[PDB]
Amino acid sequence: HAAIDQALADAYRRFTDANPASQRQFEAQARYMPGANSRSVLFYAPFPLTIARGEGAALWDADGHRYADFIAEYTAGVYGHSAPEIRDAVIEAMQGGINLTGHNLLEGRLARLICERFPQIEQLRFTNSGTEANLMALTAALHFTGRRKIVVFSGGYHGGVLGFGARPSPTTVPFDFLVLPYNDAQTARAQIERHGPEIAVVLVEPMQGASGCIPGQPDFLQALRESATQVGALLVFDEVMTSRLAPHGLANKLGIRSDLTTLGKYIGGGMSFGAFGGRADVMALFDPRTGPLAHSGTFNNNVMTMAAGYAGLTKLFTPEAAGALAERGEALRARLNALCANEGVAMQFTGIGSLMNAHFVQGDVRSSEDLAAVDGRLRQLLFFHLLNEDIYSSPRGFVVLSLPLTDADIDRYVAAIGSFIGGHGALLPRAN
Amino acid sequence: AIDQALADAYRRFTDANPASQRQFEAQARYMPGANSRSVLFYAPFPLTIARGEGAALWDADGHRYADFIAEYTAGVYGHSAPEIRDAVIEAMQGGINLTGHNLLEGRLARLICERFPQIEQLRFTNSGTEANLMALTAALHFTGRRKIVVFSGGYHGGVLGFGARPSPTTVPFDFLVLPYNDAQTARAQIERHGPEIAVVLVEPMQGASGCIPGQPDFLQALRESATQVGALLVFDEVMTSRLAPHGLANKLGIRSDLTTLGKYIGGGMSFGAFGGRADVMALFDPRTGPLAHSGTFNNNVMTMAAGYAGLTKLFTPEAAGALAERGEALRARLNALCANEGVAMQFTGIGSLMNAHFVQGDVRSSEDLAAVDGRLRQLLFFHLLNEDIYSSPRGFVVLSLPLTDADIDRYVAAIGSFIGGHGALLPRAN
Ligand SMILES: Cc1ncc(COP(=O)(O)O)c(CNOCC(=O)O)c1O
Ligand SMILES: Cc1ncc(COP(=O)(O)O)c(CNOCC(=O)O)c1O
Repeated sequence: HAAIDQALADAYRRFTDANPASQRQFEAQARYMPGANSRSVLFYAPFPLTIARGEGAALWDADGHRYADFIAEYTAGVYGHSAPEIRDAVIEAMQGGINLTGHNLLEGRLARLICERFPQIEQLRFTNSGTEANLMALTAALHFTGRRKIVVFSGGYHGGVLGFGARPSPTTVPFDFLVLPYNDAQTARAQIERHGPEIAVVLVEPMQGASGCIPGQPDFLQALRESATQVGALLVFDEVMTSRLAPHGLANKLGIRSDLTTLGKYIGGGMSFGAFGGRADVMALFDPRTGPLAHSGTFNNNVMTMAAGYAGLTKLFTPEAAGALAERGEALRARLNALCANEGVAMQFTGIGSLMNAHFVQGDVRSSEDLAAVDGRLRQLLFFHLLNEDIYSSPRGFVVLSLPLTDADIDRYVAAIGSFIGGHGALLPRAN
Repeated sequence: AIDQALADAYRRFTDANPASQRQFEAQARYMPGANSRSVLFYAPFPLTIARGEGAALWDADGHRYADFIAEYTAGVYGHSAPEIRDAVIEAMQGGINLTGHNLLEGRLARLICERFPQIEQLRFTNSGTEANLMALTAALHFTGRRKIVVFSGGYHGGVLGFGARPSPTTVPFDFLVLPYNDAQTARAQIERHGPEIAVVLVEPMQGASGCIPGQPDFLQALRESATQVGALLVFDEVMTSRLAPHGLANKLGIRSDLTTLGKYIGGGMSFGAFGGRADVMALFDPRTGPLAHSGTFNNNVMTMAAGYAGLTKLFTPEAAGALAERGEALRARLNALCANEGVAMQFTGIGSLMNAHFVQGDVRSSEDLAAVDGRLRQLLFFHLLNEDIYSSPRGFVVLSLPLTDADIDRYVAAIGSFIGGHGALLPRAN
């Protein structure tokens, strides 16, 4: 314990001494934004690195350190940092004029493409973020059903004002939430049945992202579909992260159909983006000719997003590319798990396809409860260790593949995990 | 008579725009009513906009219009400003989706804090809606209270709209909805529910309800009562921040605890911000504060670059003031014209923002407009299209930097022709 404290203090010091420009920048920025910060996930102690430049799957900090990027804008940056297909589409759109203040020539074609790639989406609308998409989805479900109660799950993350521990987070909007255990099929069935008439919607990630890439089990997710249908509630799949996991998203891979689906991240080509869609009869609430619900938002249909999204999905992150990237991720996750098992350490990587997360526990991880006892200092040691090995990762150990990452890049990550185990044998919890 | 005039307008508009009609029918398949943003829809179908340059727009059928709506105040720079485009290209060449603190966000944060000194610290969001949601969340946690005072006709974003009651799309916070520009009801209700009230949220001029200025005595009553009671005052200046060199609140000399921003501040890119008192913003300091606020595109280099470029090179404080003066002169001409012709018609608002209304007398709240014949607005809208003017269905008129004095003359002229050709349909003054 005292040895871990000491290794961490050493990590902080080396990180500090090697990054004076990032420190200077942090001090200066702290005057105008709380903790110099506009986005909580980007902050880490002692201070976060300022990123100066990006190209392909490479990033450079303010002090000129070059890293292989293994976080890729928290799944939004699947195209890498400098894709010409994206840039040229944005440029052409700007030359056509921006802020066009009307229905445009670009939105319809992106909407079509999305509905075709995700056939469970009969109609959709665009929002400016995943947080907005989920808000609008929940708003629609409450009005469509005439009910107020929303079922969500422990560890669930659905945006800036829609996060949950065992209870709603301090920033979570005061909808009537019923928070149930993730991957507990029996409790879900019972609680949904018991409160049937009150439940407007069951909102769930098919794999939880923020909580640590925790796959939703077949039985649990089928139970949610059956229970919701039973009591007359809408099932909403949050596929903001999860849609990239297979050629047509994770829900379709699993064979489960939700009433509504929310999207975000990469679908806007790396531009600000969200969307909510599903059954045409639910979406009809927003049909301005006949529906009772209004949904405005200044930048909903902006030409930059509309252009960059269509370019990205058609030229780069195609359904086939999504399958192929998922294959690489599975291969990677298997190598990492075999390594951890072989070295006898209480360490694993959980996830699906091109998304995984480091965890310092032995055994099956089925919910965030299984990670409650974990020593958070261990994640930090790994993060700083990866920086030393020219790898830019997430503080939470969230590993995210992007298209430009080479097989050699992947090898470097595996080697870095290996050197981490071998350097910290005295410090890491044992498997048994 | 009005029914027939409206049917004729629909016919004329339909026949002149078949490509827009065809685009609409095809788009209706994948988006409800072909639509992703409600304000953009109007009957019988909305124009598809194909191109923009300066303060000009082209529809799918090739018509060129002078632009008098300008992305609902967001498009203050026009549709093709080189300073914005060059700044965005520059940022893209340095790489996008940078996944961390970057070199551009601090410049823009400092700029906002300096130009709007009521903002000591801020955080960026992806829209005005998020900014308002985050500010409300901050206020509730800071005060430890639940009740939120808002005003009828108030619009604060997609899930924060109010008539006399919250709109069906509004998040179920504990809202107390009060009449706009009613100082006596505001004072009595705020004191009655004092210890429960975390926050008073108000636009210093209501936008969506029809450019209705908040009266000084009313807005001061809000500041006074909020302070008296221990509630935070939040000014929603998403629209209103453009109205003076340092925003409307500063023009009026009133200081809110928090301010929300949006629209043009991100240079034409997706943008929102909330900020104010450093001690309230401390709740979000990741080092010591209990509140978390992520959001993947919050600090994106595109927005950071365009925002800084627009605010330093184009829509400077001086430019904001000059545009407001041109707006004041336009509104005065329009009101003189309407009074001249004896019609029950007027333009309300401040500076570069105004709104057509078919009533006589003082417009103080949405109640004053409840009984207006909506067909007159449509008639005006279609008439302006005929005169190659692109405005909003609701009669919202928005100035932008590239609009020439000759463009503005055309707008006045077109209202003149509107009055003179529809004199038999318009309500009379007195
Ligand atoms: C005072 C005020 N606050 C907040 C807002 C919300 O800002 P945003 O649309 O960026 O969420 C708006 C306007 N939002 O406009 C809708 C549209 O033009 O489609 C607003 O007027
Ligand atoms: C399942 C899910 N839904 C919704 C969201 C929220 O989407 P958005 O951040 O676009 O509001 C997220 C992730 N948002 O990440 C925060 C950040 O990277 O700063 C998400 O994982």
